[PDB]
Amino acid sequence: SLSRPRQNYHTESESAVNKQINLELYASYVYQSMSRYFNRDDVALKGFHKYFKKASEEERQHAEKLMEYQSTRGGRIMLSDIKRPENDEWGTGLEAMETALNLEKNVNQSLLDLHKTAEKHVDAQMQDFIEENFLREQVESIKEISDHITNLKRVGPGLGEYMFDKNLSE
Amino acid sequence: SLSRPRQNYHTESESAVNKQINLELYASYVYQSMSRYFNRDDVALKGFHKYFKKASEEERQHAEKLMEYQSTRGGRIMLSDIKRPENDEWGTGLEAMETALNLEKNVNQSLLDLHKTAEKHVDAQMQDFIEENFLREQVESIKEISDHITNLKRVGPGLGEYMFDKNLSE
Amino acid sequence: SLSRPRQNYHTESESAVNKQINLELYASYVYQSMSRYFNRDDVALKGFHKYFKKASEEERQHAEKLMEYQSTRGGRIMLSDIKRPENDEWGTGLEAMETALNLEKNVNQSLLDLHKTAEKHVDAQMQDFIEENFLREQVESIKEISDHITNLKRVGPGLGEYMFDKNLSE
Amino acid sequence: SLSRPRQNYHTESESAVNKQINLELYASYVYQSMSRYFNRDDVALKGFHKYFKKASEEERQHAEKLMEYQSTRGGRIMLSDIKRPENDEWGTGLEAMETALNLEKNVNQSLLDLHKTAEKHVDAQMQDFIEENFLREQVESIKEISDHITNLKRVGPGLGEYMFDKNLSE
Amino acid sequence: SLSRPRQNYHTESESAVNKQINLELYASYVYQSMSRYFNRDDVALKGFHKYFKKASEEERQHAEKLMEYQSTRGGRIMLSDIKRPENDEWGTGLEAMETALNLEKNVNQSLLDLHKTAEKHVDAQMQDFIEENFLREQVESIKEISDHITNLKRVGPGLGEYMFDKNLSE
Amino acid sequence: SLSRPRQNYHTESESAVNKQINLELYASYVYQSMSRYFNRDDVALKGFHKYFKKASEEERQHAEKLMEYQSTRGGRIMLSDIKRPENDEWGTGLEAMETALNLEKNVNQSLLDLHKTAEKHVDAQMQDFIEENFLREQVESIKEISDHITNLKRVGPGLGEYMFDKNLSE
Ligand SMILES: [Fe+2]
Ligand SMILES: [Fe+2]
Ligand SMILES: [Fe+2]
Ligand SMILES: [Fe+2]
Ligand SMILES: [Fe+2]
Ligand SMILES: [Fe+2]
Ligand SMILES: [Fe+2]
Ligand SMILES: [Fe+2]
Ligand SMILES: [Fe+2]
Ligand SMILES: [Fe+2]
Ligand SMILES: [Fe+2]
Ligand SMILES: [Fe+2]
Ligand SMILES: [Fe+2]
Ligand SMILES: [Fe+3]
Repeated sequence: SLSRPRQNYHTESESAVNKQINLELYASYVYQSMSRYFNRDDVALKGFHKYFKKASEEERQHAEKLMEYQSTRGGRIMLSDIKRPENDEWGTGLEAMETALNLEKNVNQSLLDLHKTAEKHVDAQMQDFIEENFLREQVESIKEISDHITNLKRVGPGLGEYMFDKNLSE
Repeated sequence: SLSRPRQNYHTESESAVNKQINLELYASYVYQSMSRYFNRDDVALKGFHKYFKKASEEERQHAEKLMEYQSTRGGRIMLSDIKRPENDEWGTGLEAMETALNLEKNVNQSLLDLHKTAEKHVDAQMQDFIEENFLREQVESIKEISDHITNLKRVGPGLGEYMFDKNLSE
Repeated sequence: SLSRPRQNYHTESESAVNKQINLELYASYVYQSMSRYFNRDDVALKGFHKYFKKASEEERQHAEKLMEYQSTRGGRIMLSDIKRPENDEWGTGLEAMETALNLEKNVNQSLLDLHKTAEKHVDAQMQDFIEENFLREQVESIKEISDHITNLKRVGPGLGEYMFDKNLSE
Repeated sequence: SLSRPRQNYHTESESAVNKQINLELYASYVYQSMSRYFNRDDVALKGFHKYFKKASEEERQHAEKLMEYQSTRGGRIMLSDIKRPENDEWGTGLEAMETALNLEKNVNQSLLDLHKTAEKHVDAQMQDFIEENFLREQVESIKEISDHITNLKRVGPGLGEYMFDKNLSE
Repeated sequence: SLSRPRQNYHTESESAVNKQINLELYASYVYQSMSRYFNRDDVALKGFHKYFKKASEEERQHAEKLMEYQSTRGGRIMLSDIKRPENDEWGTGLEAMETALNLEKNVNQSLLDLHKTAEKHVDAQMQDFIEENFLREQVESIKEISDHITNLKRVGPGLGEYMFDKNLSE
Repeated sequence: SLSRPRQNYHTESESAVNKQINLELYASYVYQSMSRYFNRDDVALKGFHKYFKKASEEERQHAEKLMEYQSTRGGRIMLSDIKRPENDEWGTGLEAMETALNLEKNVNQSLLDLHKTAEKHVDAQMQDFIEENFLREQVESIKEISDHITNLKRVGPGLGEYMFDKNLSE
């Protein structure tokens, strides 16, 4: 028996949503780790700390939006282990911004694949859901982090990193 | 000669819009009937009365939005009889929620087919109009009614129906 | 056996109430059709659009008042198909006001026959219900539409129609 | 050697965005010219002046939205000459509204071709961006101008044109 | 060499803080799973949904306070995989409250062991941190959950569960 | 036959006003290009972006002031192609400020020549119009840009540029 709300919602879409939930939880964990590292006494960049805290929270919210969507469509949420980040440490502000862009792009390609899944299965509603709730945000973020990387190179290490961080804080 | 505004609007889309206008007006009528049945002295469930009143109003508003859209694109509205509902009476609260779910699913499949019409004819604007104004709402409604059916089964007949109805009223 | 509330409510009155419900819903549909027609790109009279929208809504409200009354008295609402209007278009502002007057008079005569049903069966409460909630409004409406027809004749086609329509909008 | 933000953004799309930019800047210039013309001492229709001023501004805003989008995706803005309009004058209010409708339709077809480009390259983000920022507005404009042309024909020359112009002014 | 802030902070304390961070993240994930389960269409208990949402947020907050504390003392945060919960599905309200109590007791025993660690290494500040920020909250939660279980047993299944859930929603 | 308002308005002045309209439009387009260049991901100087956006808008406004003036005097606006800027990309902040100064001085010379036209033809009203609405502003912009170039040299590349851009933003 299909679940009562189930209508035009393929099993491959359902599976793919579960995968995407894990990815976003993972991304939130990476950002968490990045955030806490910048508040170490021997790193001490509170603007990077704050920027990656926000990132972490946003990723977790996106995972939760996917959880809700799964149940709304009549799919069943299947959770997996949230793997630990690749690194304990994250280097300079610039390095960590480069790390963040790579993660964002990874998550973006996963979202575009999830969109392609929905399209294949003629799931118009799921297409819209993804476009509105995920895709726009992702291209804004990629643009912003890329701007930050240009500026971190432009200011250089030492005082430059310190002044960039202050302006991240605001 | 086409109408002045007409641009990228197929006759099949135009026709399908008129069929959907009828469908939504029909659905409004069915909810009208349900609504008033629940205010009978020998039924007397004001929460269900209110819930199906709102449903009826919302289905008329969607028919009207489709009427407006037809003329905006340069289509011509063609109206047909609004058929009377299948029943005069609607049973218990649970029965009526099951009837509601079937109607919402039927309306949703028609919307999905209207979207496929728009897509076949490469009517991007129409696909967007349908996704934003119809498809989102329909999946919310399907989920809500499914929740209600679970809770009506969980409370049982009698006092349980009465208490659920109070909660619908708020 | 009779319904629990029922007292001094004849079967003929109950039947006639059902017929009146259909009539008013039909009237609402005619005014819906008129209203939309006036927002076509090749008609484009927003004052007439608004006027007939209001009319449509009012008719539906009166149908709904009769639905409620039927159940208040212990009668049973019996719905029928809502027939499609006799036309798809509606001509000039003047033509459509003439159409409206004929519809209002037809609905008035039905109301008056419904009152006579109530009087025949010595249903004083029904008579009072009909006078207060329907008859007064109908005389006012018939007068107003008559006034509009004199003015539409007085202004003439073209600019005059346009300026009448602006005043309808207000 | 792709730009840092670049992800799922075809060169075809990039170049089509540049062409659209030019087209909207052109359209803004046509509307500028029209707007000015209607404030000539020998034309003197301030409501048409204002209507085409607004249109000019909106077209420029949409060119600028496309400029911002190009850079957001990692594309590079390439500007071309903004060609001067086909005419120095613009005739009557009615003639100018006919001109405006032809311009809007032509901009709309370009937008629809831009959407087809995006679709062909499986650019889901781009599809959405065009739907929500461009396509909706364009169908509304086309309908409005079409309504204005009906009314300008209804009112006729002379006093009729003067009264329509007032109403445009508000 | 030790980190700059390091003073009176044992490696065993540092290690045990990392273990506790993992445990609280794990507990937050179990509560996440429970919370979403309760909003399934075929479960539909919004009060349990909300209760476990709040539980999940609080657990995450307590993990984050441990992260901050690790870095404040000069320790180094070490993250591990956050294991998926034991179940995908969580039964009745009553079953899930029993599950929650067993989780809270396990988290409390770990906190008490963490306090023993701090005491063995004569870390007065740590003891005070644990008492104030963790231990009080835990005994309250354990009391509250225990009260809920008594009440869930007292109301029984069906309507009783529904009414308890309303009261949780408040 | 002259236009009705025409008085003391030489054809050479009318011509020269059309040329100045084009110049200002061209200057607005140059600044628009400069503006959008500084928001590229690989340039990322939002203060410079803002500064040249304002410049672009101001130039447009001054073109439109000339447009209005032409029609006020009874002249006839004649539009020409707005040529595309000399460059696609505009170098560092300092380079672009040097570009801006040269543009400003070119536009100021044009204004001075337009004043000389008006003076030759004993057009006292025009001389004033130019002095008040154009000449004052242009010596302000020339002085401010000159100050900015001194400070861009003072601060140097890298962090200095970054900090000057922040101050531009404010
Ligand atoms: Fe995300
Ligand atoms: Fe993100
Ligand atoms: Fe609907
Ligand atoms: Fe609905
Ligand atoms: Fe009526
Ligand atoms: Fe009426
Ligand atoms: Fe446009
Ligand atoms: Fe969309
Ligand atoms: Fe437009
Ligand atoms: Fe905890
Ligand atoms: Fe807790
Ligand atoms: Fe200027
Ligand atoms: Fe200037
Ligand atoms: Fe009376």
